[PDB]
Amino acid sequence: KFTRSRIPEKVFQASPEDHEKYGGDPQNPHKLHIVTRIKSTRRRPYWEKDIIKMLGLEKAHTPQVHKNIPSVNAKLKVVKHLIRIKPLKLPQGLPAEENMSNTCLKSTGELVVQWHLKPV
Amino acid sequence: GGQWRLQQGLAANPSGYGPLTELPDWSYADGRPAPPMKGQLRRKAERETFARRVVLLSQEMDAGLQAWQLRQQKLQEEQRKQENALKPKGAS
Amino acid sequence: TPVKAGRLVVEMGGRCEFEEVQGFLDQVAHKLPFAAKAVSRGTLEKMRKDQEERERNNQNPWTFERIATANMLGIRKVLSPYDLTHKGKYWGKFYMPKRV
Amino acid sequence: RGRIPGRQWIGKHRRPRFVSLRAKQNMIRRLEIEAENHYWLSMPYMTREQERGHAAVRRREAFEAIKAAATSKFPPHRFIADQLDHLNVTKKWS
Amino acid sequence: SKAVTRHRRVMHFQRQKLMAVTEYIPPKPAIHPSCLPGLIRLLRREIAAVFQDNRMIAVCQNVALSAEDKLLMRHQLRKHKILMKVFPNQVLKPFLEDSKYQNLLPLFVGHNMLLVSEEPKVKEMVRILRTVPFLPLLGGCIDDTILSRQGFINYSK
RNA sequence: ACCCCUAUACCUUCUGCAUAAUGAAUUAACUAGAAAUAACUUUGCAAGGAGAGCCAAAGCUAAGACCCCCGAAACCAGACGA
RNA sequence: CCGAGCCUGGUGAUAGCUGGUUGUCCAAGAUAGAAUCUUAGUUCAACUUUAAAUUUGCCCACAGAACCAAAUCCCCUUGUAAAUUUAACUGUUAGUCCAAAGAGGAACAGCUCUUUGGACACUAGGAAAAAACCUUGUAGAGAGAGUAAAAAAUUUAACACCCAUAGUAGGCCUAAAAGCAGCCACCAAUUAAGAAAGCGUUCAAGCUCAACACCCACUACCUAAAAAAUCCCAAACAUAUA
RNA sequence: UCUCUUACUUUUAACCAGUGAAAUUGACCUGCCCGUGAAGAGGCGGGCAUAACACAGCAAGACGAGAAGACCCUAUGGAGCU
RNA sequence: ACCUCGGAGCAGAACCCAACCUCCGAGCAGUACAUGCUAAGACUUCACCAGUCAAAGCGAACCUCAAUUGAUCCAAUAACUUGACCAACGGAACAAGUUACCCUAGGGAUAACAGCGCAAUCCUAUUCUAGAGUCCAUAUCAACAAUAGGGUUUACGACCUCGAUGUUGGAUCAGGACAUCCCGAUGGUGCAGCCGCUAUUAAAGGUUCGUUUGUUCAACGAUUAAAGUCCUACGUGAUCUGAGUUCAGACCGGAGUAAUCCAGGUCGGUUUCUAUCUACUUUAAAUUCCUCCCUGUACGAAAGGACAAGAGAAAUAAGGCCUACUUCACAAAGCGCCUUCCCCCGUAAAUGAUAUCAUCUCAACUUAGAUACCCACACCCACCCAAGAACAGGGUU
Ligand SMILES: C[NH+](C)c1cc(NC(=O)CNC(C)(C)C)c(O)c2c1C[C@H]1C[C@H]3[C@H]([NH+](C)C)C(O)=C(C(N)=O)C(=O)[C@@]3(O)C(O)=C1C2=O
Ligand SMILES: [Mg+2]
Ligand SMILES: [Mg+2]
Ligand SMILES: [Mg+2]
Ligand SMILES: [Mg+2]
Ligand SMILES: [Mg+2]
Ligand SMILES: [Mg+2]
Ligand SMILES: [Mg+2]
Ligand SMILES: [Mg+2]
Ligand SMILES: [Mg+2]
Ligand SMILES: [Mg+2]
Ligand SMILES: [Mg+2]
Ligand SMILES: [Mg+2]
Ligand SMILES: [Mg+2]
Ligand SMILES: [Mg+2]
Ligand SMILES: [Mg+2]
Ligand SMILES: [Mg+2]
Ligand SMILES: [Mg+2]
Ligand SMILES: [Mg+2]
Ligand SMILES: [Mg+2]
Ligand SMILES: [Mg+2]
Ligand SMILES: [Mg+2]
Ligand SMILES: [Mg+2]
Ligand SMILES: [Mg+2]
Ligand SMILES: [Mg+2]
Ligand SMILES: [Mg+2]
Ligand SMILES: [Mg+2]
Ligand SMILES: [Mg+2]
Ligand SMILES: [Mg+2]
Ligand SMILES: [Mg+2]
Ligand SMILES: [Mg+2]
Ligand SMILES: [Mg+2]
Ligand SMILES: [Mg+2]
Ligand SMILES: [Mg+2]
Ligand SMILES: [Mg+2]
Ligand SMILES: [Mg+2]
Ligand SMILES: [Mg+2]
Ligand SMILES: [Mg+2]
Ligand SMILES: [Mg+2]
Repeated sequence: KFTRSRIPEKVFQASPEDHEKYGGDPQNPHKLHIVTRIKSTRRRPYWEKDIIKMLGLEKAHTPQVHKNIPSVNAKLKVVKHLIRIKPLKLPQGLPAEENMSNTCLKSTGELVVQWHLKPV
Repeated sequence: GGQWRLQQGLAANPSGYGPLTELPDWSYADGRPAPPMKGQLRRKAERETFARRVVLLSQEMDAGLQAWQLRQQKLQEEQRKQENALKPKGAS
Repeated sequence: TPVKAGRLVVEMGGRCEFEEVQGFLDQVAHKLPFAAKAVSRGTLEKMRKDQEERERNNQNPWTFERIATANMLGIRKVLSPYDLTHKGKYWGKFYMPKRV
Repeated sequence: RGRIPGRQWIGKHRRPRFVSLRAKQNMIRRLEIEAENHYWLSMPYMTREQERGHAAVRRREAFEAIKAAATSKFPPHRFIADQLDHLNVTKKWS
Repeated sequence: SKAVTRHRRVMHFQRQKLMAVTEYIPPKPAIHPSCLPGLIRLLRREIAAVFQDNRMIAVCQNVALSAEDKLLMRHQLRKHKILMKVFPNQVLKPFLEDSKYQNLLPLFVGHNMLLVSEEPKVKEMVRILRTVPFLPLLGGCIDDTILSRQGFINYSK
């Protein structure tokens, strides 16, 4: 019968070769996930549809910020075949109140806090 | 050329967050800037909400980390408070 | 009598070598209801080390057992719960020795 | 001359379909995206004991907002201005 | 259909794609490794014997010589006290180049045989070789000097 | 205007109808959702309400708003028919 | 139109059965089951709809659920916003394929029966046409753009050359069984031949192999079909930088 | 009767003139092959064919027309008989 | 056959979970006589009804079992209580057969024919090499078993059709497949010849008349070169038949109290349609047998006895014509006459490499290996015609 799948922790242990394959330091882990739904919830079970609705990924190709905490990670572990997960990188730090209206997310996943629309 | 645009960092659709789609369409001939476009106002509002969400989650998790730190601090003070109130006697 | 794949059906020994039995043993094993083969101790060990060597030097980054156990792409919707232990080498009563 | 018995894609005898190069490449692309997901879920920030109660206040206040709305559901006011406004449908010049 | 059938069941197309992706890929060598770069000792004892003694050596070509004819030839040649040795070339040549009879070396090609004794008696060698006409007397040596068949005949007469 | 491209009439019935299942030539006209018990909404008055009778530990009074058409073979009564 | 005339009335007989049921626009909306003269129906539940009141509802951490597999139950966080109760009712309760675990049958069926999960009975693109397979859902106008799924690959069978006397018609059994009907042993001469591996003889006799020599070298890809009935079915193309 | 059918006449027939029905009919601008599909396609897919329009003939198809199947099953539907 | 209740599997681990699924049972017995009363909290057979456990308290003392069962009305009784194999077990207080004399409302939700699915059964091919064939697996046949294919049988399923898809055989006309019955070509033989057996290739052409039976079939008679196997809605009833089969009449045997019935026999029994659409309505190369000679030759001990080459004579099929015959008569016909022309591929050989031999070669290579018909074109009112339904066509000097 078809039922929910328990994914092994051996799957979710990273390896050094994976680390230089997708450069991310094990110490000082990244703080926020950029999660983007890249597949339909149709022809999928109702629990996966429910977890997509819980995570707020109803619209495809719309990035969303989630915490890098074990509970949110467990939800993403359930629904990992319909999404793309990237780390949220902050080159110029967290946005301030004076820089709230000039932000952009960009394709590389870097939340810049100054968007000028001018050439370098 | 979506993959090439992703490699250069300029989204994948050319109609996304670029100068071509985010600069004003027109302005008055005397030089007065046009009122802002509806799509650009909407997009700026969504980006504002996104950035406020980013700040809120980061500070909430930070506060959770220091709350755990001070909790553990109160834990090891209470195990380090282990002075015997009474000096042992008898067979000593 | 049920017979599963990888089970010796008959055993022979004595003061003989492989080819002598191998003739009529291939003759019988061709007539069996399933796929069968005349094997020796040496040939059975050789095929097992061959399968392990193919599994070791497989250059495909993706394997059936990795995808199935990690539930990659939601493939357990079209797989079976027995495929987690068969690892794609078995399909019904059929054994595919080319699968790694 | 060549017909599949019954319906094409159901039953004991089906029309065969074969895997093309682009179908294989599409699947391999999706496999790579999920290996990326595996890595980024493999690195967590906090632990469960550190996470235990960090958003309880915000979740509680969100639910109090929901309760406040669901309780404040109630009929609207009524207006002398609206009734005497309906008197205007016979407003003539002279 | 059941999960077990007497015929190969048609897979779900996603499972078929799964098998096609997870097929086995062998390692490819870069520059193709194919394109990349007993009896001898005992036979040395008897040849060392028959060249240290037995100073009449005669080389003949081993003509077919059907078994009754061969054995009867063996018997008159033994009645007249010579031996018929059959030693293979693959061990007899290297003994020649390291045992100084390199002038008798280029003669042991094809089927070969040795008429060998300690006594000179090339007279019935030549009469038995004239009784059987297809028998060449290829060559040999008498008293450690090389001699052709014209050698053998003027040492005879 | 055609030529190019897209495109398996409608209703009913059904698990599913382009179905080679049903009905229909077409026009005009005629031809098929009736109401109580309660509930809800809006008024009036209020420990009472209703122009007797009735109901009432906020109720009572008034209004609004909800329930189709065609079709058997038959059964009985009284006549009319050799 | 006599298995019981015809007419009128009761009569607008009755029909769990068929047919039909008339303006516009928007919204929510898909099937556990139990009883039943019941399985072509109905009532209750379940789901669904509306209106209210209230506070938790889904996802779930560790610990925990029995002796004789996939999973589930329970469940704090966390992610989210729904859930229960109260009031009032309809309708659905004749179900299809696919994946999985099974049962019946032929380890038949576009077969039948349960269970878990999809999709279909709702849109669009693809697999040729197309219900159920894959992609994708929330609605409009555009003579803009990035994509998802998405096009089947295979073509198989050459194998040596040359040579061969003989202890013996080894012994036993048999008329003979001689290497070769069946038994015991399996030594032994020549340089090198099994008391013989196939044939072949009533038995004999014969001819091939294993053996000398010979020599370049055993060259050794270890693989395998075909049929039906109107008329084959896109046209084609191995070679211009993913 | 048939082997094995032939010839003639009358009726019918076809043409001119007069009078003038019926069953049927969703709309039709109404092709062939193979495949598909509610499993037997004029209408779907791939190919092929293709100026338009009368008159006579044929009966392979339009699951052709007619009669809410004369068999079978169902109905808490009838009826006759024992 | 079953209908109610319980245990085990299916249903492996909270619960639940079906089949005319696989097994086992139940419709009580035994003890007690506080098996009294009362009452928080719960469980629940997926609803309800029904069912289940129980703290405390009063009063005493100091139930086992798995199912072991039956609602309401009503009846009995002073009361407490007690009443159905109501077993169709959520139970109507009490009612059987038969209908082909049948009727109605519906159903392709459901059977018969046909299509479709499937291939158990049926049919074929290969693989293996036991065995048979004096010896010899493989001239021929073939066990156990394996692989693959067909969709002709009997089923199985219930998907289209019950506001009709008319049915078995027969006539008429046949279209197609080849798994070939004859004719053609070839390989093997336990092939001397004649005959055979088996295999490869070949679907242009052909494949009879009768007696019994409704028969498909089957048997028999007489032939032939052969008297093929199938599919086509078991081809074909708006082209025909109606012998059979399953309407109303009747008889015999049997069954039943009877009505009536029999997957038994027998005699009789209405087969409608004026064609709207599609499609179609004149596409010249023919096969086979027999006779003679070859020839009593080849071959063979004899008995027997060819193949090629050639000549003739027919038969059928296609096309046409009336000189005679015959039906008949300005003519149409056959029973009469005339004409009728190509191959066809299985394999057998030569040279010759990969592999200095050899080798027919998915090596390069060599050999066995159509013409005919038609063809011009506003004389046209009208007449005639060997031309013709109308139209068209030919003649009118
Ligand atoms: C055609 N005939 C042989 C027939 C057959 C059957 N039965 C079948 O349907 C059988 N067909 C199978 C073989 C099952 C395919 C039949 O059932 C019938 C009939 C005949 C009819 C005659 C009817 C007749 N009318 C309608 C023309 C009539 O007026 C009378 C009468 N005597 O008054 C009838 O009897 C009649 O109505 C009738 O009963 C018939 C059939 O029932
Ligand atoms: Mg089909
Ligand atoms: Mg149906
Ligand atoms: Mg359709
Ligand atoms: Mg039609
Ligand atoms: Mg119909
Ligand atoms: Mg219709
Ligand atoms: Mg109907
Ligand atoms: Mg009645
Ligand atoms: Mg009278
Ligand atoms: Mg009515
Ligand atoms: Mg909606
Ligand atoms: Mg009932
Ligand atoms: Mg009913
Ligand atoms: Mg089904
Ligand atoms: Mg007229
Ligand atoms: Mg068709
Ligand atoms: Mg016509
Ligand atoms: Mg009807
Ligand atoms: Mg009923
Ligand atoms: Mg309950
Ligand atoms: Mg107590
Ligand atoms: Mg009952
Ligand atoms: Mg009951
Ligand atoms: Mg009768
Ligand atoms: Mg009727
Ligand atoms: Mg049938
Ligand atoms: Mg034998
Ligand atoms: Mg069914
Ligand atoms: Mg019908
Ligand atoms: Mg009809
Ligand atoms: Mg009809
Ligand atoms: Mg053939
Ligand atoms: Mg028929
Ligand atoms: Mg017809
Ligand atoms: Mg009748
Ligand atoms: Mg009569
Ligand atoms: Mg007729
Ligand atoms: Mg038509």
